[PDB]
Amino acid sequence: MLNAILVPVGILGVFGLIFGIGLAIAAKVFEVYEDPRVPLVRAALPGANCGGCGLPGCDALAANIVGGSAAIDACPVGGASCAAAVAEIMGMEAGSAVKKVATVICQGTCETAPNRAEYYGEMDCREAMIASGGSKGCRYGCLGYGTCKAVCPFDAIVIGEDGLPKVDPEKCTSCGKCVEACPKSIMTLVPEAQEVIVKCHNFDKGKIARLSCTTACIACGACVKACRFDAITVENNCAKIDYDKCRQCYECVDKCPMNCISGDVEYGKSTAYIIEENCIACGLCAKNCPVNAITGEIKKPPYVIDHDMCIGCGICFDKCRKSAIEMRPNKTK
Amino acid sequence: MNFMKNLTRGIIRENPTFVLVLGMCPTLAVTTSAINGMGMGLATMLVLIGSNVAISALRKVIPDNIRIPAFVVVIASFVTIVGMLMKAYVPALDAALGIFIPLIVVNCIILARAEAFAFSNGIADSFADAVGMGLGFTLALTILGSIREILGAGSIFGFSLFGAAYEPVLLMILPPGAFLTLGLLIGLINWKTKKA
Amino acid sequence: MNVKHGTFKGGIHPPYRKESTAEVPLGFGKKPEMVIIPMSLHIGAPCTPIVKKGDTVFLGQRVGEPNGFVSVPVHASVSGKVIAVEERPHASGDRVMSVVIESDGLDTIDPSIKPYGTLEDMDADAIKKMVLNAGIVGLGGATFPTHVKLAIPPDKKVDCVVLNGAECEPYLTADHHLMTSQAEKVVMGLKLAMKSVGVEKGFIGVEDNKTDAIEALVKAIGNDSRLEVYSLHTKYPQGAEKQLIAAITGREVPSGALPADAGVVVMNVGTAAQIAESMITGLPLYKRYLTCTGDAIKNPQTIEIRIGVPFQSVIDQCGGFSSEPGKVISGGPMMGVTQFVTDIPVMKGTSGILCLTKESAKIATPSNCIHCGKCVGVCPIHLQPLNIAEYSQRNMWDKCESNNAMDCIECGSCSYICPAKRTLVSSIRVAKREIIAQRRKGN
Amino acid sequence: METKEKVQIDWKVVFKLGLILFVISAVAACALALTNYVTAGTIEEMNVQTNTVARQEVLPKAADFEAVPAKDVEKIASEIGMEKPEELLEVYIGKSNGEVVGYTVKTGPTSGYAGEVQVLTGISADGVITGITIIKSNETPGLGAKASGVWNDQFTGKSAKEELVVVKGTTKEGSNEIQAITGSTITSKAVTSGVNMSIQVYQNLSK
Amino acid sequence: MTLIFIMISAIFVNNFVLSRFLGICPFLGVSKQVETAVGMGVAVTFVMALASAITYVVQYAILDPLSLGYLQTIAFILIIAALVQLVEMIIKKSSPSLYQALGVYLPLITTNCAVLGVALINIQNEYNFIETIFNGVGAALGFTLAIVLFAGIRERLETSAVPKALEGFPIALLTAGLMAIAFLGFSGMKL
Amino acid sequence: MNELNLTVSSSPHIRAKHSTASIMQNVIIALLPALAVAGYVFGLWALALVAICVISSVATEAVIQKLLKKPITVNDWSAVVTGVLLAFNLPINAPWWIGVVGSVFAIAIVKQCFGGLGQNFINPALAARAFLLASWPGHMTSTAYIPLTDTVTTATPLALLKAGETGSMPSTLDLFTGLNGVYGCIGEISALALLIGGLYLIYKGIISWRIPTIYLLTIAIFALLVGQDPIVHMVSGGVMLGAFFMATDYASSPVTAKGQIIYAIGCGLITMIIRLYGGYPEGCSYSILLMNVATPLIERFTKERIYGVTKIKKEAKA
Ligand SMILES: Cc1cc2nc3c(=O)[nH]c(=O)nc-3n(C[C@H](O)[C@H](O)[C@H](O)COP(=O)(O)O)c2cc1C
Ligand SMILES: Cc1cc2nc3c(=O)[nH]c(=O)nc-3n(C[C@H](O)[C@H](O)[C@H](O)CO)c2cc1C
Ligand code: SF4
Ligand code: SF4
Ligand code: SF4
Ligand code: SF4
Ligand code: SF4
Ligand code: SF4
Ligand code: SF4
Ligand code: SF4
Ligand code: SF4
Ligand code: SF4
Ligand code: FES
Ligand code: NA
Ligand code: NA
Ligand code: NA
Repeated sequence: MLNAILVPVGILGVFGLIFGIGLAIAAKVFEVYEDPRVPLVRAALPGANCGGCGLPGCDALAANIVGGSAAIDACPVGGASCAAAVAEIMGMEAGSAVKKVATVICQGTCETAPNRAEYYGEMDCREAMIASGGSKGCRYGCLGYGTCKAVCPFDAIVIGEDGLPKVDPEKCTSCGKCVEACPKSIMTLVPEAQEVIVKCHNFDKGKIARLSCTTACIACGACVKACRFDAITVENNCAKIDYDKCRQCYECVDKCPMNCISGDVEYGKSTAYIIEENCIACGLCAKNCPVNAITGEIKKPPYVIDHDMCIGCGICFDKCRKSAIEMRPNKTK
Repeated sequence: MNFMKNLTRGIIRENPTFVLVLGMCPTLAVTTSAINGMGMGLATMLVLIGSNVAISALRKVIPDNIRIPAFVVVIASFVTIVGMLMKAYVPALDAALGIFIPLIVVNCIILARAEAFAFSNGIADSFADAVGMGLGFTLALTILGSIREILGAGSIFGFSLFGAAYEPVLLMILPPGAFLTLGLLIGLINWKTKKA
Repeated sequence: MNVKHGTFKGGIHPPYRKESTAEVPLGFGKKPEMVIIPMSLHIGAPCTPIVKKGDTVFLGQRVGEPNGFVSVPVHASVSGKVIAVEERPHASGDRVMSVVIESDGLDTIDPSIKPYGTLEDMDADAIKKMVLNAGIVGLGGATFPTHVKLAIPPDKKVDCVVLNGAECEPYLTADHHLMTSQAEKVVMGLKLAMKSVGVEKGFIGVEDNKTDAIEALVKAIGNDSRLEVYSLHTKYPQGAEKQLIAAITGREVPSGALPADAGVVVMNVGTAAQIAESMITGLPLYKRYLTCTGDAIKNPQTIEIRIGVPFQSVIDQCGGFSSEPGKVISGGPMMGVTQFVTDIPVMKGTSGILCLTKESAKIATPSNCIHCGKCVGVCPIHLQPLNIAEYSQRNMWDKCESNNAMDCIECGSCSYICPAKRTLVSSIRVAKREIIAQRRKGN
Repeated sequence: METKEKVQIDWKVVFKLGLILFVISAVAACALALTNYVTAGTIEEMNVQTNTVARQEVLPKAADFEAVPAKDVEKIASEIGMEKPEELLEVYIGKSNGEVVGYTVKTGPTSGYAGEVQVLTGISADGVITGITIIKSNETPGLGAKASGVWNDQFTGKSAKEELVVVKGTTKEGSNEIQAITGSTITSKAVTSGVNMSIQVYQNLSK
Repeated sequence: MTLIFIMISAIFVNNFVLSRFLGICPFLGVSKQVETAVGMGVAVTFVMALASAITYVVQYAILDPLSLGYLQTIAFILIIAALVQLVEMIIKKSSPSLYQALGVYLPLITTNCAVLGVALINIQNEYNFIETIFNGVGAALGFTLAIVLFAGIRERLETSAVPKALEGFPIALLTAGLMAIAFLGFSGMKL
Repeated sequence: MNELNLTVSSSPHIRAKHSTASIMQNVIIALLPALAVAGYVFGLWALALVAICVISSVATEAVIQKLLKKPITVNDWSAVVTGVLLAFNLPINAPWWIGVVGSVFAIAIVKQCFGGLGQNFINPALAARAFLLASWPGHMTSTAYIPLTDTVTTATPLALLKAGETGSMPSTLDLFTGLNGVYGCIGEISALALLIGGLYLIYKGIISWRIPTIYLLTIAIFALLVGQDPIVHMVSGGVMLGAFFMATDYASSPVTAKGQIIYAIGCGLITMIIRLYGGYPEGCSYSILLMNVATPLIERFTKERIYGVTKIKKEAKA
């Protein structure tokens, strides 16, 4: 019984023992690829280990980055948090400026902007652009064949029964794959908190645009006089709104004679809704902020003020030293 | 909480045969009957449980340079013990699965699970993971074997169904009769995953 | 004479319905009463108007000034007064700035037009200056400026000039009439171009279905031993500036290097006739030939018509519509552009007006590919259109570029022979546009 | 010079790398041999039991068996002109109260579809085949594995005077005719060749 | 003459992938392109050719005249794993690093059922040294031919339009079944 | 105030006259005389089988094209061609369900699972035959071909040649015309009628001379190098049907002119390798099926040279 245990143990032990020394020696001479410092990104990655990203090895995020040969968001499994962590190892990311969605600046739907002729070919926007630019009356409007839907990877665009695309705000993640795929340069990126957008891209004069479409821009310039914060400009016979200076006063919406500016009149009208706790009866708002809308006597707490005037810009919400005024949107509907 | 999730990942969510597509040689080789698949699944389950527990017990002393030689020794020892017991007590199953019983050591799902979930977790999670993977393997093998046997022999579990004059489709018990069938099954699952 | 032969590999055989207007005599248009002249009658930089509303203009007076180097001036076709300097519909589908002139009835020539000279007295610099001053562009269809073409860079060498008389598109017979009637002007223009470039070799290539034109050219050449005439086999893509080079000279233009790297200069017979006429008379380019034909035209014919006349005036002068048209095409049936309206004026590169009836303009819907392989057989560049089209249809631009999609000449042939009635050339155009566009936003 | 003089301690970890592996390997052996000590002999017993059954079912009676010393078997293989050697495995003699009973011959014939099959044949005193059986085969389960079924039962009754001929037809004609399986013909010929070799051995021995 | 017949039967009549169901996981995993298929075939050929001789020597020099026949599998897999470790070490360093796109199938060259399968087949068939070498090379060449043909077919399939639900693995399995029929044409040949 | 409403599209504005349906109708017209000979020789049951197959094929396609929400393009006459060519590959003693099963396998699995018409890489009518022969070998081998009224034949001409009994074989003129005791598949016995209709497709431009000529030349050379009769090996078996009608499939053949020469040489070599040293009396089907797999590999080495691209050598990416 002694030999039957001694011989196999000895043979297998010798075989195992020589191979360990052989592999330890083979660690040298052969592969010495340690020269990229590995322990950079091996914990922020959730871990899938699949060959659908490049990166020959899921721990290869140590030589793929320091040369700019790989994209920051090359890992879809890791997502925004993992990409932000990887970038903030070097910096750049972990920033600000909220989130954006995709919008269509056009509102002509197969009945207000009809077709000049009939088009034969493939049902695609670029294929239609081959056939002399399309068969629509307006040379700047939506063709309606849905290239942007075909290029969207997250399934956020659906083509409505009226011909214009609709974007789901919960499935769209702030990319531009549908922006450079539009032949008409119509798809654009807009902040999710914005509700006042000029929806037209027509660069013709008044009479031709009036003949072409029902809700066209005629470059009358009446929307610039109403605005006082210098946020909307008329250039190339078309109006455009700057979103960095727009206070959403809803003043230009009612003045457009052709209904090109989006939004409904439900806004503001809250002149000095002041919380009684943290105001010292300063009375600095009684004098003037460009409209009067406050006039009273000292205004000891609680404030006695009638609310039937003012435009609701929002400057009086941050210029106070204590910020005792509260902004609440309360109107009809 | 953390024990039931590991056990129930298993069959439905991460099926080795239908969702990971691993261990395709025994699946296409032995599933000509409803009995061979169950025995192969049970043997693979025992080997997987033993190897996972043994590897997870020693995840502190094995360096990263001699890892695979250290793993294959344990896997081969368990496979050899199971094969000796099966040859001692169940000769018919050993004869029906002659070449693939020594080949359980290289099954594409034992080493992968050992690398993934055994060298980084505890002892209690690996046991549940092995049980779930073995159950999924056994169920998939049984389903494929029954589907092939009904068409290619006209009987289920040795019990005839279509009479004594039935002429079977003798391609389903051939090497080309496996691939196609499995492919169709996978397609069906994908459809019922993506339209729901 | 030594009339040699030549041909190329690939091509198709369309019906060639030219017999309708070939035996009909040549007609001359009437005096117009209103002309619209666009500011972009070439390729390059558009001109700038130098006239105002209410002004009085002469015949041959310049109304537009070139901007850069690749730009030609624009002249007036009639004598009258200016009524509008606004923008009007164009043949490209969008409105283009133009000048509208109302005719007076008399054709008063500007009091500064005199003959330039003689062939022996002009030499190369004055020839090029005269070509630039008369506003001559390419009448073959591309409308590339001629004075740019005759200015060879110092790092290139050329040794021959080839005239393209192989008019190959169906329904079109203007070059046949021009070669039969005005062969002497063609020979004089060829000699002028040869002297301007500075070579001692010249070739003329005419297809074999114009034997009377070949006889007229042979008689007009005379005893000059430096000029030759080639009789070419009748095929569709024969005249596309590249197969002509292969058939006549035997050389091949490199992969994206222009014919000037092959040592040749290719011109048209109409351009040569215009050069000779402008040298003899001194008048600019204001008139050319057209072929009004089709299925919905009562009396098709070839007519000489000034520049700026609308399409509807030509159609009315050629009888009118026998039935309701379903398609109006500016050019030939194989490379023409379909129109939206009939207010379009004729241009310097308009070679015909083709009107099709409703029954003859119907094409079935595209179907699945059956892998017949005829499109591979008919391609003159030896490409494989099916693979390029299938890769372009699912947005794979790298595979389209790797399959050599940027050297297609867009000749139509591959889309003409398809049993499944597909749109291969349109997909190839889409792929080419995307590949070109991606080089500017990534570099 | 060992790639610019690796610094000493590179060897010190080497003794750490081997030893653990050594230990693991030893433990593996320390298991396996023990299992063998419990298992192997038992397996052998099972094998011989099956062989005993294989010897008893073919010649059904109450009798004893004796084994040829396996040098007479090689002498018989050398004689009679058996063109391929080592295809005859075991020859046994039955005994029932002194008088001779018959013989039981095991042979592995080649030229099958998937290698070598094993055929056992039993013959009585007067020439009559009392049954054949298949011991080992490696053919298709649905095409060539049907020889160990109802196809064997037709082999009983054939006299041990002449050889056998396989015919491809539903009709069985007359004497010494064997009907093959539909879609399986090479296996039938291999089994018939093994039976012919066994019957030649019986004819040579029983005289 | 016998060696040529052995090689021919190994490559055509008894192909490892389509008939014996051995090299299937890398077959589906790596055959998306031709160059990777060729590289994997070359690596597999090297591994099999080097492993066969060592397994033969170990079996017939040590295990047989010691009555230790139950230690075949563990010793064979130890030798194969030690070889594949060196193969992994040499491939990534000097051969291109972009070739590490196999993604798990490179340490599955250790698994690679055809390798241990052909080792056990050579052992069980009672061959010689040169017969084992020829059998290993023939099996490797058959694997390479099958994977190259599959990688060639899959690009023509990427040209076509599978509807929406088959796509990757079902259409690969159906293609493999059709190729298995076409190679079932190669049957019944006595060599 | 009359508008025009013209049509706008891209070039060209004219097309040819031929379409997809005309090609398949011409194929049926070419296949008609073989059907006439089969009906004359084998009787009224030889026609009905064909009809059954055709019906099944069409029905299957329609059902699938209804379930996947696709246009029903059954009027291109492709399933009719598939059904007729499948029915020509059957013996006279086959049950009625064999054709139905074969048609369902050929249409549903081989063709419609890869996309549809022109999107498969393998021959449907030969793959279905190979599946039927392997699944039910008793209904398709050596006895179903002989009619029940003839009791003195017992063997088809290709089975009397592999056994050396070339003295009881039919004459060479009878193997060519197809009369006076020649048995086999119903649509293969006459080589005179498969050549008359095969020369009609060459004249109309549907197929070329390359594959039919090089398939038949290699068989004659191989039979000459080993000391046999070149003519008996060409007028017997399914060689004339496979050379003109089945190896010239559009979706399985190379598109260039240099690949169609290499493809035919392999098709002719693998046939005579299986015929002489194999386990089948005939190996045309598997020789054709094995060259449908290597077709994507021939096509990447036999491309032509693009105009203007002469380069210097094959440096490529080096
Ligand atoms: C498909 C195709 C066909 C053409 N056919 C003619 C033709 O028949 N006659 C012609 O003068 N130019 C033809 N061209 C234009 C020539 O390629 C070339 O641009 C022309 O000879 C230049 O003439 P120019 O120097 O007077 O501008 C064709 C071009 C293409 C792409
Ligand atoms: C010249 C020609 C040959 C054909 N040969 C076959 C054939 O051998 N088998 C078949 O099933 N279909 C055949 N077809 C028709 C078939 O529907 C098609 O060619 C594709 O193979 C379908 O994918 C043929 C069609 C043509 C035009
Ligand atoms: S997606 Fe991210 S986690 Fe998955 S393999 Fe790629 S890099 Fe690794
Ligand atoms: S938004 Fe642009 S891409 Fe989308 S359908 Fe309209 S035109 Fe096409
Ligand atoms: S392509 Fe990107 S940005 Fe556009 S809709 Fe889809 S997810 Fe939003
Ligand atoms: S005028 Fe403005 S709104 Fe109307 S179709 Fe044109 S771009 Fe759209
Ligand atoms: S008011 Fe309306 S129509 Fe006028 S310029 Fe502004 S957006 Fe255009
Ligand atoms: S909403 Fe107010 S701030 Fe914005 S553009 Fe209109 S007027 Fe100006
Ligand atoms: S602190 Fe603000 S709310 Fe109070 S009086 Fe001054 S401006 Fe008005
Ligand atoms: S919203 Fe503007 S205008 Fe109105 S009270 Fe506040 S600061 Fe004054
Ligand atoms: S001609 Fe049309 S149908 Fe034929 S191969 Fe080319 S694209 Fe396909
Ligand atoms: S259009 Fe382009 S691809 Fe088509 S035949 Fe002409 S050159 Fe070839
Ligand atoms: S190769 Fe994966 S289990 Fe065999
Ligand atoms: Na490792
Ligand atoms: Na296995
Ligand atoms: Na896999």
